[PDB]
Amino acid sequence: TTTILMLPWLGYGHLSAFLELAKSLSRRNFHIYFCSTSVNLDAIKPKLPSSFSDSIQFVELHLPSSPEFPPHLHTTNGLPPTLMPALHQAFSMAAQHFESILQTLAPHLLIYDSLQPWAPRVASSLKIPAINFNTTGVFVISQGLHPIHYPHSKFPFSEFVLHNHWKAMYSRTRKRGEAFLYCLHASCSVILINSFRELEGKYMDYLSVLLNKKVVPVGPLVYEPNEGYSSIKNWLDKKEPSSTVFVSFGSEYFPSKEEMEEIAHGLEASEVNFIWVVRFPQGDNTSGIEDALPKGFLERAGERGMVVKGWAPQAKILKHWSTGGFVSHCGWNSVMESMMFGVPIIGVPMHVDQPFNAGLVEEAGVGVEAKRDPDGKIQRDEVAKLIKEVVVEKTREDVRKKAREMSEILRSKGEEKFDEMVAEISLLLKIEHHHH
Ligand SMILES: C[C@@H](CC[C@@H](O[C@@H]1O[C@H](CO[C@@H]2O[C@@H](CO)[C@@H](O)[C@H](O)[C@H]2O)[C@@H](O)[C@H](O)[C@H]1O)C(C)(C)O)[C@@H]1CC[C@@]2(C)[C@@H]3CC=C4[C@@H](CC[C@H](O[C@@H]5O[C@@H](CO)[C@@H](O)[C@H](O)[C@H]5O)C4(C)C)[C@]3(C)[C@@H](O)C[C@]12C
Ligand SMILES: C[C@@H](CC[C@@H](O[C@@H]1O[C@H](CO[C@@H]2O[C@@H](CO)[C@@H](O)[C@H](O)[C@H]2O)[C@@H](O)[C@H](O)[C@H]1O)C(C)(C)O)[C@@H]1CC[C@@]2(C)[C@@H]3CC=C4[C@@H](CC[C@H](O[C@@H]5O[C@@H](CO)[C@@H](O)[C@H](O)[C@H]5O)C4(C)C)[C@]3(C)[C@@H](O)C[C@]12C
Ligand SMILES: O=c1ccn([C@@H]2O[C@H](COP(=O)(O)OP(=O)(O)O)[C@@H](O)[C@H]2O)c(=O)[nH]1
Repeated sequence: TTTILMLPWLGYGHLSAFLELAKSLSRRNFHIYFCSTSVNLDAIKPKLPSSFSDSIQFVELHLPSSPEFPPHLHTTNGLPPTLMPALHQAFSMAAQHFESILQTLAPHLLIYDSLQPWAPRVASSLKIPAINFNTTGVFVISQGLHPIHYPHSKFPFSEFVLHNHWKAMYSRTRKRGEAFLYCLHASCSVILINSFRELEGKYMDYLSVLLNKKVVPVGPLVYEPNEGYSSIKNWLDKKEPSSTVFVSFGSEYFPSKEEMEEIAHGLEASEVNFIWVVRFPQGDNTSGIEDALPKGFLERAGERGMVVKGWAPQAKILKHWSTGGFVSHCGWNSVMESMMFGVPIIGVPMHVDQPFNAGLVEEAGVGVEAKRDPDGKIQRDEVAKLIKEVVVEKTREDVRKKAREMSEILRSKGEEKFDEMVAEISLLLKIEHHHH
């Protein structure tokens, strides 16, 4: 039996994609060692059915710990944004423990995420083949990589233009980009990517050309589940079909009080029904739902609005018939889920790869992006406008139509989605066994 150790990045969204990939390799007669911090393994084990206990084994990775950076903060999930540099640094310092795990378990293959250049380095030193699995899309990577080589040539196939807010943000930055691209470039033989050709095919081909690496799509990797929901469904069941937006900014972003004000006033002016997940970082004692929102906002919204604190059953909400839209930060898993369930996206991207994802959503026609003003600020009138058009007044039915067509395409895919990955792993291991 071929054994695979998988090392995701310490983000819930990355962990989620890695587990869905682990299940698929499970079903193709691979044994999976799933390695992350204990706080991350605690958050992900509930998502793994008991049927995989003999196929998927969780392995603990130790990060350096301090009373001020204790193990329960060894994740991006709810992490204070000012601790994100410490988490990246602590993660790199787990290379020694990672090497000892590889020597103890001696897996035949390492599948590693895009945010740990030390991981392929440790694997090569132990003569273990290592493959990058990139849990996000193609579009960002190629849109970012093209202007470095061809600053005077227009990006092919797209009309997307990056807003000056993110062009300044990503102008330290060089070091993180070089680290990110290294984990793709150093992958052996192929890069596995969490995307599908119906959405990004021509960008996958172009990226393979820019990187001089073979790119293998592993498809949309969407988790589908089988306390919170009961109360929420009772509220949603009283609404009209396709009348309600879900509002979420992911697992590792906390909008500013001023950003929340623009989102809230946009929801108010649109008169839509809404369910809004409001989260606070793990150390915040000073913040609350009423304080975080404009005064009187929820009493003006009345029964049109519901605020969920902490965490919501995102997939179940997106699948409810009353959901007509998704006001989302356009994290990659959120985008894949919304297409899988046929829900139009109202893009409010925030940072990293989200502004690119929003561009791709807009280009694919399965959603619309709320544009920021020239200074990079979210605009309550743009949010209200798009919710009105897409959900309330329904003058943008092309977006619903194309999202539903995309969901039928995705629902039609099966385990053949993983044939190309499995054949490339097979070939790589057969070749590396000869070279010893
Ligand atoms: C800096 C370098 C890796 C950084 C890495 O540096 C490596 O680090 C290793 C050591 O690892 C460290 O040591 C460990 C322990 O030992 C750990 O402790 C620790 O964590 C770990 O960091 C060393 O062994 C390596 O020697 C060293 O390079 C770090 C420091 C992050 O790691 C990164 C990797 C990606 C990269 C390699 C690019 C991607 C691909 C391309 C080139 C441009 C030229 C090519 O593009 C083509 O050409 C164009 C025109 O030219 C187009 O025309 C054409 O379309 C296009 O196709 C092409 C394909 C090569 C890059 C854009 C290039 O710009 C430099 C890039 C960012
Ligand atoms: C293609 C790359 C530009 C390449 C170019 O980078 C630019 O190059 C410019 C000039 O480069 C110099 O000149 C050239 C020619 O002149 C070279 O020849 C020369 O070698 C070089 O020195 C610099 O001016 C710029 O500063 C520099 O950005 C190179 C490297 C080729 O250089 C572009 C730029 C922005 C980028 C780097 C992203 C922004 C930030 C993030 C990553 C995703 C992963 C990371 O986000 C993580 O993921 C989250 C989870 O999703 C969080 O959980 C987690 O916490 C978070 O950390 C993080 C922070 C890295 C990106 C979204 C990544 O998807 C693609 C990236 C678009
Ligand atoms: O209240 C919430 C917020 C997020 N999620 C899940 O957390 C993941 C977020 O991943 P994404 O890539 O969209 O954004 P990230 O949090 O990584 O920035 C998705 O699978 C969501 O379904 C959820 O279930 N409930």
